Amino acid sequence: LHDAGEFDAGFFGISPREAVAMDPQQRLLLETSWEALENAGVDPIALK
Amino acid sequence: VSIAWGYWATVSGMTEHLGDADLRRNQRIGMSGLPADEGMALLDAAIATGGTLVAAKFDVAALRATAKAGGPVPPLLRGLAPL
Amino acid sequence: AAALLDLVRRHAAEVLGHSGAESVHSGRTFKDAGFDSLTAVELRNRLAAATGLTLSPAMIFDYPKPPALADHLRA
Amino acid sequence: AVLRGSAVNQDGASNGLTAPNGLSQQRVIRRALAAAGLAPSDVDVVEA
Amino acid sequence: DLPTYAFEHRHYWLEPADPLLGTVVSTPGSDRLTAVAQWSRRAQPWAVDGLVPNAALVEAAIRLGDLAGTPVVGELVVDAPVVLPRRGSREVQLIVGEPGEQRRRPIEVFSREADEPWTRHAHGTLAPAAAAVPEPAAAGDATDVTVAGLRDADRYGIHPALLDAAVRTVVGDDLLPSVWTGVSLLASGATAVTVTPTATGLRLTDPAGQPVLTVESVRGTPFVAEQGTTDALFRVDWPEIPLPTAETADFLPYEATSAEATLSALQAWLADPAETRLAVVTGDCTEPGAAAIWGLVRSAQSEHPGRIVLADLDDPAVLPAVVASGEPQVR
Amino acid sequence: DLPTYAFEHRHYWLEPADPLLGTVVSTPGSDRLTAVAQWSRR
Amino acid sequence: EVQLIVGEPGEQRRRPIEVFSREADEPWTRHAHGTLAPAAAAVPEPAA
Repeated sequence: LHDAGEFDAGFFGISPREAVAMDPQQRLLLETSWEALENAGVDPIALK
Repeated sequence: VSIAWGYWATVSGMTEHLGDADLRRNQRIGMSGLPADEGMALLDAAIATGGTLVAAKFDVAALRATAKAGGPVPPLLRGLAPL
Repeated sequence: AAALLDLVRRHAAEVLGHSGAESVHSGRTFKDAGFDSLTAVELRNRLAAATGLTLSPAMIFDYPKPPALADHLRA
Repeated sequence: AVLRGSAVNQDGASNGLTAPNGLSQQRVIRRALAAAGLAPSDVDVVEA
Repeated sequence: DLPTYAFEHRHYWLEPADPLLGTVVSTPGSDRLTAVAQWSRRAQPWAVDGLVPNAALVEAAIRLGDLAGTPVVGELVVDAPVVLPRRGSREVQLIVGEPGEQRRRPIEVFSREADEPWTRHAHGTLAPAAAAVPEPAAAGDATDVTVAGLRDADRYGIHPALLDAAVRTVVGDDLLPSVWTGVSLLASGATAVTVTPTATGLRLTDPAGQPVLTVESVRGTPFVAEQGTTDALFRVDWPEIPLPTAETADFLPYEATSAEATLSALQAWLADPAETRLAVVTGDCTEPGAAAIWGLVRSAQSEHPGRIVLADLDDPAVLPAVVASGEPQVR
Repeated sequence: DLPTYAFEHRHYWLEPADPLLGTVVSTPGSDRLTAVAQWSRR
Repeated sequence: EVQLIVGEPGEQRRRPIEVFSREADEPWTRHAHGTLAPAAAAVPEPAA
C-alpha cells in the first residue's frame, strides 16, 4: 500500500509536528472509520 | 606556609553555621569539601612546598561546562576554567 | 495591533511546525489548532520573554481567539 | 471472594487527550453499581 | 450510494537514525599508530578494584600488533599497572613508533585521568610474525584454567582475565608480571586454556591440543600504586595582560591607606544611589595592610560584582584603562 | 494452606548493544593536538 | 577521514595548523595549512 504516507491533519485539528510523530496505522484507522461511518448513512456529528 | 584551607569535610567550629544554602553557594563557585585524610596529605605537601597556597577541591569539569554555557566564571578560577 | 497579531501568528506558526505564519488562521480557536499542555507553556515563555512581560501559563483558555489575546497584550 | 459486577466505558470528549473527566467516572460507577444489583449505601471501602 | 469525503493529503514520515583497541589513528606521513579508547568500570567488568591487570595491556598490544602486522611482542616493560577510577573514565593512548631494526615497532601505553598528567604504563617493542616460533621448553605439568563469566571472549585473542589467570600460575600470585618478551599469538577467541609452565615463559593450548599462545619469557615483580593527591595545591600566579588603549573611563578612584578607611569608603559607596564604578588602589599585595584591604575589596566585589576595580598600582595614571580592562583584580 | 513450588533461579538477560572537530588526541608529553573527524555528505 | 594537526607552538606562541584528508587508504591530502595566533586585548577593526 504505497499511499500510506498521506494524511489530513487540519480536518481533525492535528498540528503538523504531531502528525509525523503518530503511527501511520492510527491515521489510516482514523480516516477509514469516518469513511465507514459515512457509508452507513449515520451523521458522525450527532454521535457525540 | 599559609594555606587557604577550604570548607573541610570535617565539621569545625568556624563552619558551625554554614547552612544548606551556604554549601550550595560554595559548590556553585567551585568551593567543595576538603577530606580529612586528603587534608592531612595536603598539609604535608604544603609544608614541603611553603608559601601562600590554596588547598581546596575545585570541580574543573563542571566549571569548564559552565564557562562554555556562558556562566559567570570568577577571575581567580578562570585559569581552572579556561575560555 | 497589527504588529502584535503578526508576532503572535509567527510564534504560533513556529510552535506548531507550520510552514508559514499565513497557515494559522485567526478564526479557529487555539485548541482547534492543536494546542495542549506542552505547547502552551513553552509558547508562554517564547512570547513573554520576547515581549519582556510576565503572564500566567494559561492564556489559551481565557482568550480562545488570537485577536482577543492580542488585545490583552495591548493592555 | 466473590466478584459481583463490573463496568467499563471511555472518557470521551475531554479537555485533552490525557485529561480526565468526572462525569465519565460517575457514569461508570453508576453502571457498575446497577450491574452488581446493589445500592450506593452498601459498600464500606473503595480503593481509589 | 453517495460518494465519500475528499481529503487533502501531504507526506509525513520519520526515517530512523575491539574495546581494548577502540579507535585507531595513523599519523599522516608517519608509521606511528595511536590507539585511543575509553576506560571505565562499565567497560571493563573484569578489572576489579579499579586495578587493570597487565595481561589486559598485553592483549591490547597483541591486537594492535595484529592490526599493524607485528603480533610477536619483542619487549613489553610495564611501568605501572593501570588503576581505573571508581567514578569517571580514563583516557588511554597507545603510541606505537615507526618500525625500526628487524621491523620492530616500538610501543608505549600512556594513560591519564581526564586532566591528570600523562603517564606511561607499558613500553617495549613488537616484532612481526616470524616464520618459525618454537614453543618454550616445558618445565611443569600443564594445568587447565577456566574463568567464569568471560565477557566478549571471542573479541580478544585471549581474554584479559583469562590471560591474567594463565600468567598467575607461572609468574606467581604475589608477583605482578612486569616485563614480557616473545608473546606470539596462534589462536583467537579461546575461552578456556591450559597453561604449560616453562623456564621463564608459558604455553597456552586449547583443550583440543591446538597451540593458542606462546610466551618465551615473562617475569614478575611486586608493585604498588599512587594517585592524584598533590594536585589540589594552587598558587596565585600573575599572567600578564595588555592594558586597553583607552584614555577615558568612568570610575571613582580611592587611594586606600587603611582597612577601616577602605571599609568606610565601601559602605559609603554602597549607600550612594549613583551608579559610579569604584576602584581601590593599594600597595604591594605582600604588605600586610595592603593585603587586608585587598581581601576586603575582594569580598566586597564578591557581594557586588561589576562595581569594583581592585588595582594594585605603582602609577595611578593607568587606573582608567584598568577599569576598562575588564578584570576586577589587576596588578 | 501449604507453600508453593520452589523454582531454581539462574540469571538470563540480553544486553542491548562536534561534527567538524570529532575526537581530539592530546599527545602524551607533547603539546601537539591531533583532531580526527569523519566528514560525509549525510 | 579529515584530520587537523596542530604542532607545538613556535614564534609568538603560534600553533601550526594543517588539514590533512584521506579516503580509506588514499594518500593524505593536506588541504589548508597556516598558523594560529593568540588573541590581543584590543583587536583593530579594519576600515569599512
